[PDB]
Amino acid sequence: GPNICTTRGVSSCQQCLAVSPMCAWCSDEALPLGSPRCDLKENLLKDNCAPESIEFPVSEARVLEDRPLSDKGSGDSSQVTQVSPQRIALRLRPDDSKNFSIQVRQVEDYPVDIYYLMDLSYSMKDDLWSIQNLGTKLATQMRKLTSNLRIGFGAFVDKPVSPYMYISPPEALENPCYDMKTTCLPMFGYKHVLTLTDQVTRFNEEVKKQSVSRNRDAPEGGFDAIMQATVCDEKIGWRNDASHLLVFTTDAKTHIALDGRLAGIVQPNDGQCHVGSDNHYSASTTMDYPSLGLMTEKLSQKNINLIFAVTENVVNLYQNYSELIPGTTVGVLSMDSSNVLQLIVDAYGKIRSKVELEVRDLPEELSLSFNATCLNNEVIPGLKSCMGLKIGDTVSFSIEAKVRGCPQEKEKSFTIKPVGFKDSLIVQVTFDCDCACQAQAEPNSHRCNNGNGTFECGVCRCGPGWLGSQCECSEEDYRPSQQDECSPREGQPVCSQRGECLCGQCVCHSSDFGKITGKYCECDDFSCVRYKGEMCSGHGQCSCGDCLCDSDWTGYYCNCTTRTDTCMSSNGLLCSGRGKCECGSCVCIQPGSYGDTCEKCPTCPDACTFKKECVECKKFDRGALHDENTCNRYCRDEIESVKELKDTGKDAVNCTYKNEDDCVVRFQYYEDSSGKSILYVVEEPECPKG
Amino acid sequence: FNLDVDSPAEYSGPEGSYFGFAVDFFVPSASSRMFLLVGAPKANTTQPGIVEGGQVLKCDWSSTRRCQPIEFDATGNRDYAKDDPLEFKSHQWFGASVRSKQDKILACAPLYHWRTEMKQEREPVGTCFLQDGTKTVEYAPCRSQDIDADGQGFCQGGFSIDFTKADRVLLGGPGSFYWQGQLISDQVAEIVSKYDPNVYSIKYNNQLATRTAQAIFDDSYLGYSVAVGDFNGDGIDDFVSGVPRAARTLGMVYIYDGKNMSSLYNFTGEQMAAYFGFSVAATDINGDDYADVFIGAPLFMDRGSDGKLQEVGQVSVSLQRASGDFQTTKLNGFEVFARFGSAIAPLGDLDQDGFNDIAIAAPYGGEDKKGIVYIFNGRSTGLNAVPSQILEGQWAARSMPPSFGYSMKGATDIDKNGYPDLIVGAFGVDRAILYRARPVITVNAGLEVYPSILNQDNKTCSLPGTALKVSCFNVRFCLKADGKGVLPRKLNFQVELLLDKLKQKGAIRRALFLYSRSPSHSKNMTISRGGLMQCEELIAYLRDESEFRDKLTPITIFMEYRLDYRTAADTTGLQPILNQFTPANISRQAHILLDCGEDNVCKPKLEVSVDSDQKKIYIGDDNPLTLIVKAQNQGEGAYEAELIVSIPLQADFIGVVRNNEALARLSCAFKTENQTRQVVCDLGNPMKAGTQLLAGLRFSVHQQSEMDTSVKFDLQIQSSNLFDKVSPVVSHKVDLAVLAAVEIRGVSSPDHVFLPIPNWEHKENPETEEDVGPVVQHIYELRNNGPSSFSKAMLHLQWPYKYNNNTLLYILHYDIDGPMNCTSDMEINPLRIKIHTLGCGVAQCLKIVCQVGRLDRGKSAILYVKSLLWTETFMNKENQNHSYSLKSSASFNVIEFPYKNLPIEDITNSTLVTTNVTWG
Amino acid sequence: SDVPRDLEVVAATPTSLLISWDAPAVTVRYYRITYGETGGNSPVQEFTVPGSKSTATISGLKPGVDYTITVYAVTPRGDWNEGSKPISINY
Ligand SMILES: *[C@@H]1O[C@H](CO)[C@@H](O[C@@H]2O[C@H](CO)[C@@H](O[C@@H]3O[C@H](CO[C@@H]4O[C@H](CO)[C@@H](O[C@H]5O[C@H](CO)[C@@H](O)[C@H](O)[C@@H]5O)[C@H](O)[C@@H]4O)[C@@H](O)[C@H](O[C@H]4O[C@H](CO)[C@@H](O)[C@H](O)[C@@H]4O)[C@@H]3O)[C@H](O)[C@H]2NC(C)=O)[C@H](O)[C@H]1NC(C)=O
Ligand SMILES: *[C@@H]1O[C@H](CO)[C@@H](O[C@@H]2O[C@H](CO)[C@@H](O[C@@H]3O[C@H](CO)[C@@H](O)[C@H](O)[C@@H]3O)[C@H](O)[C@H]2NC(C)=O)[C@H](O)[C@H]1NC(C)=O
Ligand SMILES: *[C@@H]1O[C@H](CO)[C@@H](O[C@@H]2O[C@H](CO)[C@@H](O)[C@H](O)[C@H]2NC(C)=O)[C@H](O)[C@H]1NC(C)=O
Ligand SMILES: *[C@@H]1O[C@H](CO)[C@@H](O[C@@H]2O[C@H](CO)[C@@H](O)[C@H](O)[C@H]2NC(C)=O)[C@H](O)[C@H]1NC(C)=O
Ligand SMILES: *[C@@H]1O[C@H](CO)[C@@H](O[C@@H]2O[C@H](CO)[C@@H](O)[C@H](O)[C@H]2NC(C)=O)[C@H](O)[C@H]1NC(C)=O
Ligand SMILES: *[C@@H]1O[C@H](CO)[C@@H](O[C@@H]2O[C@H](CO)[C@@H](O)[C@H](O)[C@H]2NC(C)=O)[C@H](O)[C@H]1NC(C)=O
Ligand SMILES: *[C@@H]1O[C@H](CO)[C@@H](O)[C@H](O)[C@H]1NC(C)=O
Ligand SMILES: *[C@@H]1O[C@H](CO)[C@@H](O)[C@H](O)[C@H]1NC(C)=O
Ligand SMILES: *[C@@H]1O[C@H](CO)[C@@H](O)[C@H](O)[C@H]1NC(C)=O
Ligand SMILES: *[C@@H]1O[C@H](CO)[C@@H](O)[C@H](O)[C@H]1NC(C)=O
Ligand SMILES: *[C@@H]1O[C@H](CO)[C@@H](O)[C@H](O)[C@H]1NC(C)=O
Ligand SMILES: *[C@@H]1O[C@H](CO)[C@@H](O)[C@H](O)[C@H]1NC(C)=O
Ligand SMILES: *[C@@H]1O[C@H](CO)[C@@H](O)[C@H](O)[C@H]1NC(C)=O
Ligand SMILES: *[C@@H]1O[C@H](CO)[C@@H](O)[C@H](O)[C@H]1NC(C)=O
Ligand SMILES: [Mn+2]
Ligand SMILES: [Mn+2]
Ligand SMILES: [Mn+2]
Ligand SMILES: [Mn+2]
Ligand SMILES: [Mn+2]
Ligand SMILES: [Mn+2]
Ligand SMILES: [Mn+2]
Ligand SMILES: [Mn+2]
Ligand code: NA
Repeated sequence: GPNICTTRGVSSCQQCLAVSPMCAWCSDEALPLGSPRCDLKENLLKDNCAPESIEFPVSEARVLEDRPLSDKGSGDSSQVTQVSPQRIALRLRPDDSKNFSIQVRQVEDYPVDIYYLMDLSYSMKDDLWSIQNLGTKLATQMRKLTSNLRIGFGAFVDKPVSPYMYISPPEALENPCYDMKTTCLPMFGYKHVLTLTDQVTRFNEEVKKQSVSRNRDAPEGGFDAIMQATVCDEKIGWRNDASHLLVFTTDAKTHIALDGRLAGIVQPNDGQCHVGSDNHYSASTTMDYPSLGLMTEKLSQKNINLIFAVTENVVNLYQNYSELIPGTTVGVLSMDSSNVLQLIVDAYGKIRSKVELEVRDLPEELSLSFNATCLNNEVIPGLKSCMGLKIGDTVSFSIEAKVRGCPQEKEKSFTIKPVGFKDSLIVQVTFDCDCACQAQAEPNSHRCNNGNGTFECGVCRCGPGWLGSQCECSEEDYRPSQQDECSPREGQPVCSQRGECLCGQCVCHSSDFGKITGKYCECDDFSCVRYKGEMCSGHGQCSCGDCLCDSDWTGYYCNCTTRTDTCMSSNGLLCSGRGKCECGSCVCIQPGSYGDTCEKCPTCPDACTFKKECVECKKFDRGALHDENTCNRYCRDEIESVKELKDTGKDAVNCTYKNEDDCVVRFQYYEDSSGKSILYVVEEPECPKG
Repeated sequence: FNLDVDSPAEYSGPEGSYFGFAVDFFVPSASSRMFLLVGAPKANTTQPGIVEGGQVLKCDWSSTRRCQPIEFDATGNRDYAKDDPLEFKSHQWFGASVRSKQDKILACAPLYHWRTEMKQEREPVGTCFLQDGTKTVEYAPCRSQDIDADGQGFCQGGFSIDFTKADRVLLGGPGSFYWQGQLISDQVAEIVSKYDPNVYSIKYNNQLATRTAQAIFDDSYLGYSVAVGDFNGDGIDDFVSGVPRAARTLGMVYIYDGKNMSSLYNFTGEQMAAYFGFSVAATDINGDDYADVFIGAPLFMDRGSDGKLQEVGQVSVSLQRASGDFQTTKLNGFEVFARFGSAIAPLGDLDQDGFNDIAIAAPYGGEDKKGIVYIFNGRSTGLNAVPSQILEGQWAARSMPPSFGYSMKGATDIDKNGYPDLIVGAFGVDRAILYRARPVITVNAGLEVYPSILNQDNKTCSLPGTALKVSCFNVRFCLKADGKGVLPRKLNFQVELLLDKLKQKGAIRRALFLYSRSPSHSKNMTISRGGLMQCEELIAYLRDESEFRDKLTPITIFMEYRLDYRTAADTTGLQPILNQFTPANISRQAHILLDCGEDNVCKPKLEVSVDSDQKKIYIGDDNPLTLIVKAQNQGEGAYEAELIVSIPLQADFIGVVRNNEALARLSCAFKTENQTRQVVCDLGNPMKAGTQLLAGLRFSVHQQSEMDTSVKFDLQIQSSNLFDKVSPVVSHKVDLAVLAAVEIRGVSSPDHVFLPIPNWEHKENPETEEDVGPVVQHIYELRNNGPSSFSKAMLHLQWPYKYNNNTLLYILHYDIDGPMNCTSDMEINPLRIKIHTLGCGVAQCLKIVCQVGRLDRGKSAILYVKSLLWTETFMNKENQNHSYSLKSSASFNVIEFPYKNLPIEDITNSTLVTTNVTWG
Repeated sequence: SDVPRDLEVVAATPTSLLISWDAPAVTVRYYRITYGETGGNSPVQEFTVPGSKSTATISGLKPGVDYTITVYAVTPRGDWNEGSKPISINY
C-alpha cells in the first residue's frame, strides 16, 4: 500500500535501500511511470516486474565453519575446539540486523601450564625453603584435573637502582645484606630461571639453586615481572593450546606506574619483551612500571590468568587491584608459603568456574546485543557472562549485530571470544548498500537527450534544476499547478510548506540550521526529541524525526544503556537476584529491598529461611529448588552431615526447621573471612517417637 | 582558542638532555626583556668529574632563538677527605624543577646524592640553587643531621617547587621518612641571609615543615607535586601537594596552612593506581576571587560505551566556596593511554574575557602519539567542560615518546600584545615550544531593510540601463568591531550580501540589486576600534509582477562577513582572532504585500488558549507535564509568527507531542539568550488568517523551594507586523501536590522457636542470656518511598512483655538506624542480663514510642529489637504442650511535612510481626 | 624498645633446646635467630620467627656443646630492616 518505500521513497536505487531493511527496487525494462518505483517485495510482486528485476538483498548469518565441541581436550584427535561455531559470514544491508549464536565449553581434561612468579626479597626466605618439594606435590594434585601439565619459575625483587637499591657502601654491592652480618645476592628487576616444562623434577632442581636478595623500600615492583612473563611467551614458553595460569606470590605492597619518576625513570612501559638471552629484564632500570590498563590489555591478548597469592595483611589491597583487572582472582598466602599448593588448585577452580565473552576489533558502525543461556533453558538477557559452572558444562549466547546506514569500508572483520581461551568466533562483516545495476555505467545522455543528462538502474536523475524523467522546467516560470500527488490527503498545503513544489518534484528550500530532505520534504534532521535538553542525549543520530542510537544505547530518547556492569553486585549475581536490571539501574522486585544492587533488605527473612532451601534438595533431595534442576547451581555452599554442631564457630548461625516428614532438622551456616561458607547439617534429626 | 599554532617559537637543546623537562617564565625587574627558563637534566656540563649533571638554559624572545646555560654550581664534588667525596652530583637531574618569581630563579637536583658525613653512604637527599642576580646560594633543607630512610636522606627534596605571593619557597620531597614525603617552606630572605658555604646543614629561622608520621603512611610520596593558593581568609598563599600513593594508592592531596603548617583540607581519588595527585594546580577559574583546586589523575580509568575499563585519565576540578567544603567536578580524558591529567598549567586570562583559563596536557595522545595540549576556558559558572582549542605535537618519536605537554607554564605575557602566552616542553625530542596568544575581536553587525514590506504596484526607482519604474527597497548593513590588548586601529572586513537566501541553486532569485543587476554583491569595508558603527548602501530592486508566481515566501536578506588577514602587529605574524562564540552572519526578511486589506498594512489578532489535562504535580520527582496550546490568528497575516513560552527555573523542556493527529507537530527549539529561559515555536511565516493550531509541549519539573505552591507558565504570540504585533499574555499554572508512599515492614529472626530448648536448665536468678532462652529478634522498618518527603512522624510499638504475670519475650536491648529516637514505657532489661495467639491485646503490654525525623525518598528508619524467649514461663505447668503465637504490632503516623502552606492529607498504616513457638 | 631483652635458656635438654626473649617495647615485624659453634670456620645457620612469638627451637648440634646464639629484631619498615642492637648468649 502507501507504506514507506512507496511514498517518502523513490529517489535512487542506493537511496531506496537505505530507507528500511524491508524495501526493494526495480528496473522493469519498460516505462509504466505510475508508481512501481521503490516498494516492498509483496507489493512490487503483484505489480509484476520480476525478471530478477527486483533487488531485495537479505542479511545473512551464514556460518563458514562450525566444528563440534570436543569431549576430552587432551591429546590425539585434532583442534580441541572448545568454542563453536568458529567462523561465520555476516552480511548486512543498510540499517538492518541479523542474529547468530555461539556455544562455549570448559572441556574436561584440558592442558594447563602454570608459571610461578615469586618475590625474592628477604621476607620470602621462609617461603623459598618450603617450596622445594611443592613442584612434585603440585604435579600429583594437578594430575587429577589435567594429564598434560607444565610448570615454570621466575623471580623479581625491584628496580636495581636508587632509591630502591642499596647503592652504598661499596663493600656491599654484591652483598646487599651487609649490616645483617650474612650474605645474599645482588637484587634484580625480573629474573626468569626455568621455562615451562613437563618435568616437575626440573622444577625442584632450579629451586634451591635460587636464593634471596634484599631491597630498601617496602613496595616491590612485580608488575615489571608480570608484564614481562606475559609478553615474553617465546622466552617463558606458554603453550597456545593450554590454560595459562600465572601465580604471583608476594607478602608486601607493590610499585605502580609513575612511581619510577623518583628513580629518574620517565619512559612509559611498552608491552614488548625485553628479556634477553641472559634471562634478565634489561629495561628494568630504563623503563617505568606498567599501568593497570596496559597490564590488563596484554594479559587479555595473551590469554593469561593472573593469580594473586598474598599475605592476609596485604590481601585486601590486591583484591581491589584485581577488581580493576577482571578475570584475576586472589587468595590468602601463608607467611611460609605452605598454602600455595592448595591455593593453586582452588584458583584454577574459580578460573574455570566462569565464562565471559570479549570482543576484539569490533567496527563501531555496528553494535552487539547479548542474551545468555547458562542454567538449563533459562535465558538472562543483556548478559555476556555466566557464573557458577563446573568443568564439562556448556553454555550458549545469542548475539545480534545491527548497523547504522552502511559503510564502503571493504568489509573488515572482528572477533568474538571468551576470555582466557584460545578458541574464538571470527565474524566476517559485509555491507551491500547498493543494487547490482549500478555496475552497468550508462554515464549521462541516453533517454534524457541533450543538455547533459543521466540514466541509472532504469531511472534518470538529471541536471542542476532539470528534474523529471524527461528533463524540463528548472524555474523557467513553467508553472504546474501540481496539487494532487505533490501532497497527500488532498486539500493540504504543498510539500508541508517546508520546501516547495517546482516542476512536480519538491526541491526543499530554507536549507539551514540542518538539512531538509524527503520527497514531500516531510523528513529532516534535528526534528528529534531531547532528554536533558540535549537532542537524543547525544547518544543517537537524528534521521527523519527519529533517533538511531549509538552502540550500547537504546530507547526512544537513546538514554538507556545496555550495560549490566553497574547492575552487578559483589556476590556475582546481577541485582542480587532481587530485581531486574534496566538501563544500568536495578529495579527491585522482592518486597522491602532497595539499593543500587538491591543488596539491602533488612526486612527480608533470615538466612535460616533461605539456606534451608539448599539443605532440602542437596541432602534430602526434595522440596522446592529441586524440580527446577537448579538444586546445585544456586547452592554452591559446602554441606556436611555431622554430629555435634559445636560452639566455637564464632561468626555462625544456628537454624531449626521442620520438614514435610514432621521432623526437626538443625543446621549451621559459617564462613572464613572473605572465603567460602559451609553448612553443617546435624545427621539423625529429631522425629516423633513410635 | 586564541593560541597561534601557525608560527610558534621552536627551542631545541642538545639531544638526550631532556631539554624541556621543566619550563617557566623569567621576568626580572632589572630589565624590560623577558626570557624562557628551560630545565634540562641529564645534560653534560663543564663541572669536573660530573657526568650528566643537568643544566638550566636561558632562552630569549629576542627572536635569535638562542639559549644559554645559567651558571649555578660550576664546581665538581666536594670532599669529605682525600679520595673520599662528600657529594656525588653525577646524574643528579639538576633542572628537573625550575621556577622563577620576579628577579629570583630556583632550580633543583632531586637525584643529588650525599655522603652523610657520618658513615659512607650515597643518599638521594636532593639540593637546590637559588640565584638572584650574580649571587648564587645553595638551598638543601633535606640535607641535615637526620640521615637514614627514617630521616630525610632519601627525601629527594626539590622534586617539586613553587613560590608564594611574598618571598617564600614551597619545597616538597617524596622520600622523607620511608617515603612518606615532606613539605618544607622557607623565607627567600632566610635562604640568602643564612647561607654558609662552609656549613653543609643550615638551620633556617621560620622554617615550615611537615613532620614524620606513623609507619602506615610509608610510601605515600608526599611532595610529588606542589601548588600555592589561599583557601582561608588569612590572605597568604597556602600549600597544596599531591600524594599519589597515599591511602592504599588511591591518591590524596593535602592542603596545609601557609602560616603554621597545620592541615586544612583533603582530597582523595576514587580509583587505585590512577596516581591521584600526580599534578596539582591552583587558579581562580570562575572569577569569584577564591582559588580553585585542580588535581590530575593521569592513569584514571573510566568506562566506555561497552562498559569495559579504559585508561583515559581524569582531572578533579574543585571550586572553593567562601563558606566551606568545595564543589568538585570530574573531567575525563579522550584517548586511551594519553595520560590526560599529566600536567595542569594555569594561564592568566587567555582570551581576556574576564575569567581565567587553564590548559591540561595528554603527553602521549594524539596522532602518532606525539602529544596533545587541551585549552579550557573559564566562565561565570566555573570551568567550561569543553576544550576551546587543541595543540598537537609536531615532533616524531625517536628513542622515547616525544612527551609533548609533559611540562607547561603559562600566565605570563612575553610580548606586549596584551594577552598571556604559553610554554610547552617536550623533552622526548629535547625541545620547547612557545605559543603566543592572538588578540580577540568582538564584532557585531546590524542589518536593516527599508521597508520590510514590498508592494509590486508601488514601482518607484528607475532601472539604470533602461528607463522603467521598478518596485525597490533599501538594505543597510552596519559593522562595528573592537577588542582589548594590542591590535591595529583600522580593520579590514570583507562582507557578502545575498538576496532571497531561501530560494537558491535552481530557483527564482525574485530580488536583485539596482546597479550591479545581480542577486549578490560584495563590499570592502574598513572600520576603526570602539564605537563608530559604519554603514553602506546598495538597493534592492524587485522583479516583474507575476514573474515568479511565488508570493508569500519571505525574501531573506543574508549578510556574512570575514576578515582579510593583512593588518597585524609588529610581532611578525600574529593576526587577531574573532570572538569564539558569535555569529559571522545575520539575516533579515522582507515580505511581499499580500492580502493586507484596503489599508495596505497587515494587522492581525493573535490569541493563545491552554486548557489543563494535567492537574496535580507531585514534589520530589520528575514527571510528565504536557500543556496543550491553542494559537489562532483571526485577522490579516502575521509576519514571522512565533509562540513564546516563558518558563520557570524548574521547566526542563523536552520535545513535542507526535502521537496525535488532532494536534499536528510543531517547530520548537529551546533557547536562552538574554536573562530569560523560554521556548520558541514557529507558527508559520507568514501565519495566515484562520489558522487554528493545536499542539503540545512536554516538560519534566525538578521543582524548587519546598515553599512553592505553584509553577508559572506565561504564553503569548509575537510577530513582525507594525500594529497588533502580539497577543495578550496568557498564564497557566499547575499546583504542586504532596504524595508520600510510606510503608512499614517487619520480620522475626527467627519466626520459629521449636520446643524444648536443647541443653537448657532452670536458674532461678539468672544473668546469662543463655539461661533465659534463645534470641528472638523483631526488626521494624519505616520507609518513605513516594516522591514527597515528610519532616516528622510517630511510631508506636506494642510488645508482648508478659502473659498471666510472667515474661513472654524479655527485651535485652533495642537499636535504631536513621533519624529516629525511641523510648520504652517500661525499663528495658530490668534484670541487667548481659551477653493460641498472644498479642499486646489480652496480654501485658510493653509500649515503645518513637519520634521520626525527616525521611526522603531513598531513606528509611529502622528499629532493631533484640529479645530473649523466657523459657521458664513456657514448658512449666500451665504451659506445658501447646502452640503459642507471639504477636507484636507497630503503627506509624506522619504528623508533619516540610511543604507547609501546601495541602497535606495524612499517612497511617500498621503491620504485625509474629514469632511462633511450637512443640509438635 | 628497639632491642630485645634478657634471652635465657629455658629447657635443659639435648637438641631441640628452647630459648626465650622478652617483649621489645617497639612494634616488631619478625625475629631472626642465628646460631653456630664458637671459633672454627663455623657453619652459620638461621631461620625466621614471626614477631608475635617470643620463643624458638633448634635442631642440630649435640646433647651438650658450647655454642653461640644471636637474635635480631626486624623493623616493620621497608623491605628488610634490622635494629642496631642484636642480643646474644652462649651455652
Ligand atoms: C588529611 O589527611 C591527613 C592524612 O591522614 C591527616 O593527617 C593525619 O591526621 C591524623 C589525625 O591527627 C594524625 O594522627 C595523629 O598522629 C599523631 C602522631 O604523633 C605521634 O607521636 C607518637 C610518638 O612519636 C607516636 O604515636 C604513638 O601512638 C601511636 C598510636 O596512635 C602508636 O602506634 C605509636 O607506636 C606511638 O606509641 C607516633 O610515632 C606519632 O609520631 C598522634 O599523636 C595522634 O594521636 C591522637 O589520637 C590519640 C588516640 O588515637 C590521642 O590519645 C591523642 O591525644 C591524639 O589526639 C594521632 O594519632 C596522622 O598522623 C596524620 N597523618 C599525616 C600524614 O599527617 C589530616 O588530619 C587530614 N585532615 C583533614 C582536615 O581531613
Ligand atoms: C530517558 O528520558 C525519558 C524522557 O526524558 C525518561 O522517561 C521518563 O521516565 C520515567 C521513569 O523513569 C517515567 O515515569 C514517570 O515518573 C514517575 C516517578 O514515580 C512514575 O511513577 C510515572 O509512571 C511517571 O510516568 C516518565 O513518564 C518518563 N517520561 C517523562 C518524564 O516525560 C526516561 O526515564 C529516561 N531514561 C533514563 C535511563 O534516564
Ligand atoms: C533477547 O531476548 C529478548 C526478549 O525480549 C529479545 O527482545 C526482542 O524485543 C522485543 C521487545 O520487547 C521482545 O518482546 C521480543 O522477545 C524480541 N523481538 C523479536 C524476537 O522480534 C531480543 O531480541 C533477544 N536478543 C538476542 C540477541 O537474542
Ligand atoms: C654525556 O657524556 C657521557 C660520557 O661518558 C656519555 O655517556 C657515554 O655515552 C656513550 C654513548 O651513549 C656510551 O657508550 C658510554 O658508555 C657512556 N659512558 C658511560 C660511563 O657509560 C653521555 O651519553 C653523554 N650525555 C649527553 C646527553 O650528551
Ligand atoms: C513605495 O516605494 C517608495 C520607494 O521605495 C517608498 O519610499 C521609501 O520609504 C522608505 C521608508 O519606508 C524610505 O527608507 C525610502 O528612502 C523611501 N524611498 C524613496 C522615497 O524613494 C514608499 O514607502 C513605498 N510605499 C508607499 C509609497 O506607500
Ligand atoms: C533525638 O534526640 C536528640 C537529643 O535530644 C535530638 O537532638 C538533636 O541533636 C542535638 C543533640 O545531639 C541537638 O542539639 C539538636 O538540636 C537536635 N537536632 C535535630 C535535627 O533535631 C534530636 O532532634 C532527636 N531526633 C528526633 C528525630 O526527634
Ligand atoms: C534470531 O532469534 C534467535 C535468537 O534470539 C536465533 O536463534 C534465530 O536464528 C534468529 N531468528 C531470526 C528469524 O533471525
Ligand atoms: C578495598 O575496597 C573495599 C571496597 O571496594 C574497601 O572496603 C576496602 O577497605 C579496600 N581495602 C584496601 C586494602 O584498599
Ligand atoms: C549453636 O548451637 C550449639 C549447640 O547448643 C552451641 O554449642 C553453639 O554455641 C551455637 N552456636 C551459636 C553461634 O550460637
Ligand atoms: C594554625 O592556624 C591558624 C593560625 O594561622 C589558627 O587559627 C590555628 O588555631 C592554628 N593552630 C595551631 C595548632 O597552630
Ligand atoms: C551563519 O551562522 C550560523 C549561526 O549563527 C551558522 O550555523 C552557519 O554555519 C553560518 N553560515 C552560513 C549560514 O552560511
Ligand atoms: C504463625 O502462626 C500464624 C497462625 O495463623 C500464621 O498466620 C503465621 O504465618 C505463623 N508464622 C510463621 C509460620 O512464621
Ligand atoms: C498477677 O499479679 C498481681 C500482683 O498483685 C495480682 O494482683 C494478680 O491477682 C495476679 N494475677 C493472677 C492471674 O495470678
Ligand atoms: C495500608 O497498607 C495496605 C497494604 O499493606 C493498603 O492496602 C492500604 O490501602 C493502606 N492504607 C493506608 C491508609 O495507607
Ligand atoms: Mn620485599
Ligand atoms: Mn615469608
Ligand atoms: Mn621495593
Ligand atoms: Mn591562607
Ligand atoms: Mn574560584
Ligand atoms: Mn578566559
Ligand atoms: Mn602575549
Ligand atoms: Mn489591514
Ligand atoms: Na512575469
